Amino acid sequence: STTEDLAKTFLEKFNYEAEELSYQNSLASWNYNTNITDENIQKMNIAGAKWSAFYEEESQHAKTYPLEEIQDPIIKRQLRALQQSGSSVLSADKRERLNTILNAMSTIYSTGKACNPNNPQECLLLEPGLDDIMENSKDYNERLWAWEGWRSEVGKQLRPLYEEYVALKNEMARANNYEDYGDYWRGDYEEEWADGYNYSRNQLIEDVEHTFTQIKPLYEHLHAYVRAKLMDAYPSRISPTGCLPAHLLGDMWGRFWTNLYPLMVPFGQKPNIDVTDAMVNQSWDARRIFKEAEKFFVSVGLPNMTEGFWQNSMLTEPGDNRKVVCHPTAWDLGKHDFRIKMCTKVTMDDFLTAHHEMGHIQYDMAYAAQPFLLRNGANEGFHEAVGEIMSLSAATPNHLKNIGLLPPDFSEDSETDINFLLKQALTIVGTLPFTYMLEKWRWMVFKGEIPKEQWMQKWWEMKRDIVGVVEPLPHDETYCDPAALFHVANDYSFIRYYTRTIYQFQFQEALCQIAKHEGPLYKCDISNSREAGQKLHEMLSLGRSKPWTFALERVVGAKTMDVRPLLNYFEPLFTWLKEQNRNSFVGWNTDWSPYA
Amino acid sequence: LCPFGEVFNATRFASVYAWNRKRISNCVADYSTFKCYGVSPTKLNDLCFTNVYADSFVIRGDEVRQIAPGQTGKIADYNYKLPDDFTGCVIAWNSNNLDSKVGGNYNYLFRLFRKSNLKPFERDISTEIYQAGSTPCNGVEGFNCYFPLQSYGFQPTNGVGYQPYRVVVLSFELLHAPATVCGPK
Ligand SMILES: *[C@@H]1O[C@H](CO)[C@@H](O[C@@H]2O[C@H](CO)[C@@H](O)[C@H](O)[C@H]2NC(C)=O)[C@H](O)[C@H]1NC(C)=O
Ligand SMILES: *[C@@H]1O[C@H](CO[C@@H]2O[C@@H](C)[C@@H](O)[C@@H](O)[C@@H]2O)[C@@H](O)[C@H](O)[C@H]1NC(C)=O
Ligand SMILES: *[C@@H]1O[C@H](CO)[C@@H](O)[C@H](O)[C@H]1NC(C)=O
Ligand SMILES: *[C@@H]1O[C@H](CO)[C@@H](O)[C@H](O)[C@H]1NC(C)=O
Repeated sequence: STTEDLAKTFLEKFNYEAEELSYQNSLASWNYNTNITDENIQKMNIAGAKWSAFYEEESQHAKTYPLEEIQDPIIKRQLRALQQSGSSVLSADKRERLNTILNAMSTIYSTGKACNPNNPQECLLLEPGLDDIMENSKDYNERLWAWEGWRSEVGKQLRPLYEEYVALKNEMARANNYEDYGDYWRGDYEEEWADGYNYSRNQLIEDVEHTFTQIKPLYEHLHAYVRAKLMDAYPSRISPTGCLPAHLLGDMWGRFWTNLYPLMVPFGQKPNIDVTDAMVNQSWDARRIFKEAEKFFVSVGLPNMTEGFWQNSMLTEPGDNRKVVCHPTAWDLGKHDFRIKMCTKVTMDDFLTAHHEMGHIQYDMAYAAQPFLLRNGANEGFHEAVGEIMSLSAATPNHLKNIGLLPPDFSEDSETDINFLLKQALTIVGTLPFTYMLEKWRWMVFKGEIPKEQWMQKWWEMKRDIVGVVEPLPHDETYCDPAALFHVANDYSFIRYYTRTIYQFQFQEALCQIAKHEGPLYKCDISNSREAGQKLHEMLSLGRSKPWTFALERVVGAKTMDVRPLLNYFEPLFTWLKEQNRNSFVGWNTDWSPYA
Repeated sequence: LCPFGEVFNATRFASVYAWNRKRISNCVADYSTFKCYGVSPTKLNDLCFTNVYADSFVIRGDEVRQIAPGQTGKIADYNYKLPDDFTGCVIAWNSNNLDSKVGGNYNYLFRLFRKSNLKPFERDISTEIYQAGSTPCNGVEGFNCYFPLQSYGFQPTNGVGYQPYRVVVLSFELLHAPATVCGPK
């Protein structure tokens, strides 16, 4: 006569049931993006119809009668996720506008096109016309006309979802049976609970100054380091001593900052290495790379893979009318079905991606013993963020040292390190600064008390403060560019900074500390190490049984977030960068046109 | 001098519910996984074989470890348990390509709930709706009142750990039943 076992079976039967639906949807999705036919263009709405019916009916079952007198917070949270749901209660006549501004973005983007100024009818899509100029040629007007064509015939058809949003939508979310929805779009981490510690999230955002006092005056030195070393980029139009240009920012929506750095060339001749030709010259072969990149992490006390994976992963490109996305995806087919598809082509991108894929397909079975409700690691942000650091570890001659022909003491000669392979410092953090007001835009327009003098005016003051962007023809506060973000209808995360951003902060306070080097990952041992196996392969499995803070702590030693991984690893060029220039003129100098 | 191994090369394996028990006599034989307790399967000739109590079932690949006396598990609790007088072993092999069809096979069952303890080798055929609320359910699905059985869904695409296996269990009661080994004088 207890409610616990009364409600438990309701959870268990559906936890056993959902596997067949998940499996069927997985094969349907794979068949579609592998075999694209008119029979396959519509898989999701019909395959997940039964899943949606199950979810909605069980949500109405669990919602109306709650579980007040339960005494296990882990179980309460575990059933809470499918206990609470919605978005199908409101009246159609008024909810249709909301779902329209949410969804109709994809349709206009699918029917959109950007073309040359002198191409009336016969012309191609947006990307190929403008993405190759910086790396191939030097043509000004094609890049200059980009924002004008955007604002005139490509960005004008984002208005039908625009004019109503910024005018009225701020308040009309009052019937959403929650506090708000911005908390879930960029805030689904604020959760408070019990059992020893109460945990918060605002410490991961408010420490900007605290964690980057060491990186904040970096534009103020780069403004002169451009003339110091990067002169070869573009003369005859760009201000030598004036402001950094903003009518030639580099791209259309401000994603990354990697399209302007690699323009310092002091020498031209070098016996470099390359995946195109130098692959097999020095005692190397392309067939057994999959076996040896296995050996390096399987000889540490792990057994090898069966031929099932070998015959399930065919090594030929699609090529023909049958085509797949050549970008490989770690298929989470489930039920011990792990499969990857790729194309036959040797590149360092291919090697790094393959390394990440085998890391995924190898760590995945650590939690394979858990039932359905725990099918993921500690955090999906890491499973797709560690690809970069594993690629970094791979791109180092430990392979040549391990095969034993070129000795490890054959370090690159002095005049060879300066040319091409020493720019990796700010490539990650060059996109961070302009996202704060975008993250807080809903967080301070939810109130509805805001006046119209401040819509997003803070942009210009932030540029004047840290960056020095002098605005050309305005995509101003009236033109809500954040409201027109491209991935709005693709339901990708924008929850922390962009995606898998702030959870990467405190984990590596002791990674190489345990991997036993006093300093950085350089010379830090990962191969043939007995300690590495017991440092990773046993603890890379958490599940929902324990909060994520325990998994974080068992690695780091502290609950709070710090920035110690931002250590003197980056010193060898910081000692070239941040001692001298604290006197020159940076940014705005009152010698150019501000409004243009 | 007699046919012995009918069950090793079997055609189809029944459900996990209906056990199959045969009595035979005066037969003996010798040898993916194999493991027993009484004696080596190759040198077993040194002991008296008396009683034959044969059975077989179908069990998902990884949970073969749960078939042993005095263990814990839902499958053991609801289907089969073994006593403290253990004398026998469990034999199994993988037959995924022989037992799995591409479309999928969905004709198997198990149990989830019970009301009391069970003595080994016991059956309950009743499949009445399960009541736990104070108001008696008169045949209303849901509200803790449901139907117990549930399918399995095997395919040849399934993983190695969860690929189907064929399970063989032999029990020989050490009673005074006749032997199956002799010679001249
Ligand atoms: C995983 O890697 C290889 C795969 O066979 C194993 O090492 C080889 O094993 C074969 C067969 O036993 C031997 O003939 C080779 O001499 C072995 N090569 C060595 C030891 O360098 C290895 O044992 C496998 N790991 C496990 C746990 O089975
Ligand atoms: C979590 O935060 C609690 C804040 O006060 C509590 O708020 C609600 C939940 C009521 O239960 C109220 O009586 C409580 O005082 C802290 O008290 C609590 O210690 C925090 N959790 C932990 C594990 O310390
Ligand atoms: C795609 O479908 C066609 C016809 O249905 C089939 O012949 C082909 O094998 C399929 N593709 C793959 C990769 O199986
Ligand atoms: C039949 O049983 C024998 C006994 O060892 C075995 O070798 C054989 O593989 C089985 N199957 C067939 C088709 O003979």
